[PDB]
Amino acid sequence: SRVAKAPVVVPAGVDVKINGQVITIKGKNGELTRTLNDAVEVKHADNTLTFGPRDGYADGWAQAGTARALLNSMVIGVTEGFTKKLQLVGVGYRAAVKGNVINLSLGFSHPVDHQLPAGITAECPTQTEIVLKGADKQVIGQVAADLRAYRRPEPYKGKGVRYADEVVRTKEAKKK
Amino acid sequence: MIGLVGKKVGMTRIFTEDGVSIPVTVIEVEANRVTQVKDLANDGYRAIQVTTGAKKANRVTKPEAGHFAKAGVEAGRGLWEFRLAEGEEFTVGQSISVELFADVKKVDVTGTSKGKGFAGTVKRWNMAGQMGNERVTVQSLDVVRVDAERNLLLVKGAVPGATGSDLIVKPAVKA
Amino acid sequence: MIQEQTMLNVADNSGARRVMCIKVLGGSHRRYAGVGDIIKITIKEAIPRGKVKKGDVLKAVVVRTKKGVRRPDGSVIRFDGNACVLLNNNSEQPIGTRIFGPVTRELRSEKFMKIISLAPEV
RNA sequence: GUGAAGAGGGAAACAACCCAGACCGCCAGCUAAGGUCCCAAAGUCAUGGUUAAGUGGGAAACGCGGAAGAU
RNA sequence: GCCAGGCUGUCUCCACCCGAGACUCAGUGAAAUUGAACUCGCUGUGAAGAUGCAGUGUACCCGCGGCAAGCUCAUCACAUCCUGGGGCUGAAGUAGGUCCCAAGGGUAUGGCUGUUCGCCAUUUAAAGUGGUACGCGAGCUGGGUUUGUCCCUAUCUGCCGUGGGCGCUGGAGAACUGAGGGGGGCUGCUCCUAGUACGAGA
RNA sequence: GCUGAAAGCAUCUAAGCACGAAACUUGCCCCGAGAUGAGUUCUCCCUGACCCUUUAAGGGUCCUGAAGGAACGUUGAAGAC
Repeated sequence: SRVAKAPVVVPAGVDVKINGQVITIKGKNGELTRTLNDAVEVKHADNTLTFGPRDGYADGWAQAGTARALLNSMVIGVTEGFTKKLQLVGVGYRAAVKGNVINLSLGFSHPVDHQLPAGITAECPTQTEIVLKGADKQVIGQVAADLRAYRRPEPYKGKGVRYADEVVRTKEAKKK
Repeated sequence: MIGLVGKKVGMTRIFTEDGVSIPVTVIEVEANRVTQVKDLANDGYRAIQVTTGAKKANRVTKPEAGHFAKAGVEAGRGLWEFRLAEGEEFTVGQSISVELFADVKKVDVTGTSKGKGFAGTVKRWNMAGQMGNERVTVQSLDVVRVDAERNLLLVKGAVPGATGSDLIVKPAVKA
Repeated sequence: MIQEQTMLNVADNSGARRVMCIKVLGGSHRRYAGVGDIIKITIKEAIPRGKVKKGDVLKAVVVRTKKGVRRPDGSVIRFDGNACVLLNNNSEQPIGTRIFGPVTRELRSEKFMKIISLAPEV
């Protein structure tokens, strides 16, 4: 409700098309499409994107707010892109990257290889630091979550894969 | 690479240079002629119907004679199917040698075990039944020796069927 | 080989003369035991200060089998009787430093590296 | 009151549950209980409400829960 | 009247062989029972476990070979003993305590009882609870109780294997896709990771 | 578990929206079109005549007897038959 009443400013270089319920956004990174729920109406609103809940839907306000948030994220992605940083805390944790596959070794007897969805670029400024660039927040988040699931942040040393803007808690045995 | 039908001849132990003689069953695999090709368009699935051996003129029924003439193959004592590996089909009248099994190292042997007489209630249900002469496939058998110029195959262990019994050897799909 | 209530000979200076099997280990609900298998035996007759007293319960291993055992080359080495040497769960090193009769070449196991030294007769 | 000594219809079956006392016959119609999605004959019938859980299609005392039932 | 010893498939496990039956060929051929049988399973009711009443599913018609449901042999629910995962934990890890789910699989040998049950020794991952008239006497010893021939053609229902007739649409010989059904899916040890992560140390 | 409120925080889900237990099923192999829903593929044989009726999924007569099977013998590592 409150979040919905907030048109999102679309910067230059981003093209937005509203084909019925479908929203197609284009920018520097590439094409993006997203079928919007029918419970909210979206108009072009040049330089903005106004959302209006459809009459007859009790969930209209939350749907409109979520759609506005998703469109804002897509606009921010296409215009500049989304970047995520992941650190590998621990001795011997390598983050070799080649092609469209990220290879990791977090104490397993076998390497853990994760496939990179199209449109996602992986870079290694440092061997223990891995940076993902992607136009869509969902894809980069999913790949980062898949990488993190291989080795959970160990809650005794805070090892494994961690996000740059995430706080990792750790603890030690009380007395024994 | 693809299944071949052969005939059991005997089983022995092949003495290795290191004194590790292995039980080997001997299969004579004559060049099996691909009588027909079953494709998706006509037969609904990929496979080849093949034969081998020779049939007596009296033993060959005229329908079978025409079938072989269309296939362009010598009348073999039996016909069998072989499902392809979705790689490619074979041509009518093609004879398949044993070189395909020369580089497999793992095969499965399907055959009919030696027949046994009346299996009473105690032997079957512990009504009566019977044992033997049943087509079963023993899996995970590694070929020991292959001789293409002699059409000789030695396979580890034991296989169903007595001397002269027809059997099939297929790639060891199961591991 | 061994079965239920088997009669085993003795091939060590521990003083045992007649050893009788009681239980079979090396597999749940197992039937028999082999030469390279651990068996459960007790003693029936002991010297005045034999290391084993009647009713003892301790492990053992068969060194010679009346039934005979096979080899990869087809050898079926067999002996006139079943000979067994007692072993302990702790301090596996048997007390007997001398073994009567020859032994086969299957004693190359991890724990049987100290027995191959004994038995000078092959 | 019924059976005993009353047939028949309904309750899926069923003698004590509801309707209903068979002279015989005729390929007609109207009712009693019970039904009108079908099996199986009839409204997938009109209006005012409860039901989101197949509770209907089994359950007390007690603060919708209580609720666990037979190859 | 008791003890010690040698002594055999009584058994682990039974494997083969020798003579008569069990099966067929040619002939003799009686029985107990019989109202008539076009004699299925499951759920529910019924003078109370239904081949015959209400609902539902399967099954071409008729023969030959018997274990017998009418100690051996098993079947079904989890309301779980284990294999077990998952929440909580007074869970640092192994190891555990409570609870939710899981029946796919397993769920002993001896000494006292006739014993179900019950006590003790030895192992495993456990040596589970109940229904089937503690399931099973026209299957088996009667051990106590409760007529020690443990009686009554295995006549007929159900049961697997294999046959004779018939249709797949003119007939016939071959190779098969496959709707569906069946079987089992267990588990110990060592080696590199590694005396490694973690862990103040252990 | 990536963004994430409604309910300026938070949250497994309300919108976008991902892995995963030996628990279940395919996958391992056997029987299986009596599966009456009676299935798919290959090959082979028959290419005559006449008469009558209640005139049509009709009947009868002479000739013909194809492929295949069974009939019988040797018999089998096939079988009680």
